[PDB]
Amino acid sequence: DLREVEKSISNLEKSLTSLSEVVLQNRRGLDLLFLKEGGLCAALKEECAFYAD
Amino acid sequence: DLREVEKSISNLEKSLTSLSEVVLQNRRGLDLLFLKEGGLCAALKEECAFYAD
Amino acid sequence: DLREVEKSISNLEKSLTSLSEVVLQNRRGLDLLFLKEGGLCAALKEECAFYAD
Ligand SMILES: [Cl-]
Repeated sequence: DLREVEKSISNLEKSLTSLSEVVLQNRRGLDLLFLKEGGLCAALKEECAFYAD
Repeated sequence: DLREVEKSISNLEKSLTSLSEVVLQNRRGLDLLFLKEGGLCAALKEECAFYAD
Repeated sequence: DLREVEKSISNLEKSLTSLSEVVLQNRRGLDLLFLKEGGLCAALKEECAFYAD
């Protein structure tokens, strides 16, 4: 029962790891589409958001 | 031990918050790339997906 | 108390589901922006990342 809660958290951690690989690959695609404009953040006029695990 | 499970859930919540900042900044980049076409959802011919915390 | 930890994990699972809908719609937008170049992965020269729930 406490083991079942721990297994759900491990599954959920593997899911977030998978999803973050999709997100960061999307970010690299946007960095390439915005190469001539100074990059994604410079074009939005925003501070860049980075992912911390 | 129950405290260790609670700490893992708090770490995991801080991670998802960080990742969602990257995702929403990517969405704003796509909204700008698709400005002339009526926006990302109008160009996909989809209902827009929004993030609910 | 164990029920409160389980409720937090269910809320967190609903959040990740919501966020993944935003991420995959962003991926479909990038697939369309990169249609002429062979697709997002072919343009990055990367193996494609996919999301596994
Ligand atoms: Cl994304």
